[PDB]
Amino acid sequence: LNALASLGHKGIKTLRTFGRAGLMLFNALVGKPEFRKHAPLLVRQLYNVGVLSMLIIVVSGVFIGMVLGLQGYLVLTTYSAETSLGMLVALSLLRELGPVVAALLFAGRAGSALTAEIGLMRATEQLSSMEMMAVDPLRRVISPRFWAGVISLPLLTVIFVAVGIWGGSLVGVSWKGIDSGFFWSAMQNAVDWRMDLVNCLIKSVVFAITVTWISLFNGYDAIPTSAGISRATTRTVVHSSLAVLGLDFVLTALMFG
Amino acid sequence: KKNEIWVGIFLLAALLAALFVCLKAANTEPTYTLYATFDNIGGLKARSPVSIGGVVVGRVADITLDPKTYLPRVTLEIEQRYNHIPDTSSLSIRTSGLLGEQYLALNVGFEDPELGTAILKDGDTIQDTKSAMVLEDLIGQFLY
Amino acid sequence: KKNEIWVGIFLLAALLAALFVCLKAANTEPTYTLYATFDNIGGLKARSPVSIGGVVVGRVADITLDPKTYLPRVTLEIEQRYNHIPDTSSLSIRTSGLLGEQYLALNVGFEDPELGTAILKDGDTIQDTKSAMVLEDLIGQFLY
Amino acid sequence: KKNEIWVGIFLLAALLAALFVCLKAANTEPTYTLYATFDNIGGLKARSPVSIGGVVVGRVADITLDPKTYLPRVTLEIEQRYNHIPDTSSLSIRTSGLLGEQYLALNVGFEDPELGTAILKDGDTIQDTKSAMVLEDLIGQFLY
Amino acid sequence: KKNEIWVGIFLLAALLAALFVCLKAANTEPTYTLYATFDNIGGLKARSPVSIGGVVVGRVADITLDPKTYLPRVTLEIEQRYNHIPDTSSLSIRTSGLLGEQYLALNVGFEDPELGTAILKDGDTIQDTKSAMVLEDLIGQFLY
Repeated sequence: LNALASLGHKGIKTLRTFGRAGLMLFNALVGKPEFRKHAPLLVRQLYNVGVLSMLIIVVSGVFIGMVLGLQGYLVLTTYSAETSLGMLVALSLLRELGPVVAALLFAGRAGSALTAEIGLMRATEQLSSMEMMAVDPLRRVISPRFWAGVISLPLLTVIFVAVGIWGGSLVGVSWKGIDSGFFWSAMQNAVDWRMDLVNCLIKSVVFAITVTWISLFNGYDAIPTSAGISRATTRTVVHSSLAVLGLDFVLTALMFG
Repeated sequence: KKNEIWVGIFLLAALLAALFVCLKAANTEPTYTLYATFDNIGGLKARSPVSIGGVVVGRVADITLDPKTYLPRVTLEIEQRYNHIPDTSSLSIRTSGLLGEQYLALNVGFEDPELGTAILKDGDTIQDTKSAMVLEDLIGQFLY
Repeated sequence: KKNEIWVGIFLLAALLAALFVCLKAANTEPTYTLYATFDNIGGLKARSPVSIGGVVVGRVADITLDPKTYLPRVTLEIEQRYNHIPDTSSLSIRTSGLLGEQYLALNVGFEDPELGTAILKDGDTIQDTKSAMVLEDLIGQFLY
Repeated sequence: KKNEIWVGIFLLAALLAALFVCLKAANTEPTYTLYATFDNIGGLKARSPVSIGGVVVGRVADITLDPKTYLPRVTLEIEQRYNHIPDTSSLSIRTSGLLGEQYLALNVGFEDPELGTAILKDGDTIQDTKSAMVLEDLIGQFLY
Repeated sequence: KKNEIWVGIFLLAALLAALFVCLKAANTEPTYTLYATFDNIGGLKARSPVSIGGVVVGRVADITLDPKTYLPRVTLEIEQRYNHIPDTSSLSIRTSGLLGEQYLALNVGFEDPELGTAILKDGDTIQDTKSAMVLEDLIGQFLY
């Protein structure tokens, strides 16, 4: 068929980008494990992706806990169980929304703006002139950014769950008349460490490997004109947002199957 | 470029290979069926726990009444390594609460008679029923 | 092209193969209806268990009051292979405990009369005289 | 030198948040096991209260039938500092109500024989069963 | 022309999805009112099943006390087609279990007097009540 040949171009094309994503990343993390240069080089990158992404997490983290403490308060009162609020928002945050929402906003702020800095750096040929400097940029400019992600997002989640659960302890305890000593008490024997507390990290640290890789790859093969780069930014947000939910449904099957 | 497709394939193969063993454990045992004639199984649904003294030993499904004598004939699911059960066996339905599951908690014992020991495996029938978990019978009786 | 059209045929085949197998592991019976005159069905919902001796055989797929006499007219769903049932029957509403779902466990005996057997199939408005529980009549009974 | 400051706050703010969530969610002991063969275990799941006289001192981390003799072989979790419990022991299943957990409330005496005091520790199979409650049939027969 | 079609797919697919949430996921009858002065409504919330012989015929759309005589006046919700109700009636609140839901189970008959048949529709007041159903009688009649 005449139209089935237009798919024959795509089925080869869309798989070669997966070949480029492995081949770029494999060259990024092999050989010369130098630490004298990278240790001040990396800590400037954590100011880029960690500190600037910190404020949006906490100011949104108080709004999720205040909503779940408000909306959850109606569902417990219709089933007449006040004490369950402490084992509800602790339950819901630490296993469902903690890894999923924080990774969404991280794909929002740090996921997109990282891709902008990469493609712009090829657009003004700062990349193509660094090869004339005979320094391989994939270990030089990519791997300081790639480790800056996967170290950051676990520390972006544990700040999210904590300030999330503190705001949940406001509206139920203080405003909606519940004793303070009763609220933490049901929460004390609520959750264990082995299949809940470290399990929050396992969902979060496997998200950081994907989002940082899917962001920094789109900066590496984007069209260097000013049209193609902003196309690549809005291709990064939509592709990470499927991959966070394409993984979470798998990663909620193993832990609770 | 004749190498990108190869590392594209190896990435996607190891993507699905990690995926398939992931979905595997997140999802069984060859048993033998045992027939049982009852009187009432109201509330005992399919996949109900067969239990011996409190610990589960099988699954109660079958779901089907024999349409010539109208005794509820139920084939159980008792595992093949259960080979030394004597014939002294009672079949009882219990609920574990007021409304839990109404599961089957059958009784067995080692009352070996003076005629050898008959075995119960692979398609036999225990003609020992329980016949009641209706309260309206006996709360209807004493209250009149 | 040769390789391009081969790849387009390859991915199109596996898309229709996984779609058919997904319909396999992710999914009924032609029946006859019988009317009824149940005195009290407060607590009995739609698709409630219709049981003979506790063995669930049908569904209460109706839930409607006849707007002329206010003796409730309920259509049942009885399987077509149930062809040898006499008219001698009592229809009772049981609860499988205290708070279950108030299911229907009816009774059928083999009391064949001396006029021939009358059959129960295809629109027989069977007449029951259950007059189901309120329990507060029996409350005053032990409160003499 | 501005950037080196903020990261140091951030890892501290990561650490302040980590200690708070760990202490709130996470608020153990080496033991020995003690085998026990019973006649009725119905209603008792795992991690049920193992108690002497009424106060829980142990856990049932076993739940499994010995699949050669059909005696319910149960191992408990008695704390390792318990080295002066003699052989005079009677294992009894209590409920603390009509439905608490149907837990274990065993009894132990200090009655010394004339043949030395044999100890019960580190894998002993204690033999004084309860032949525990037949509670449904107990309510059924008394109600008649 | 490719975009004018795909918008029509987008607008139509939102329309089938709009029915799917209101027809399948969430789903009534104009009635007439009937006054009823009671003496005890403790436990009977609105929309409780107003029933004839146990079979529901109405719901409670009135929990209010008239602030001049201190007899709880409820206005019932009985459907428009109910046109042959004689005035012979008794009104009593029942429970459907030990603690089911505290529903109204009113009594009625066909007991025609020789002074006509007074109808019960479009806002009549029935002069009957059952202020006995409390949780204080059984603790005063089992022991005194």
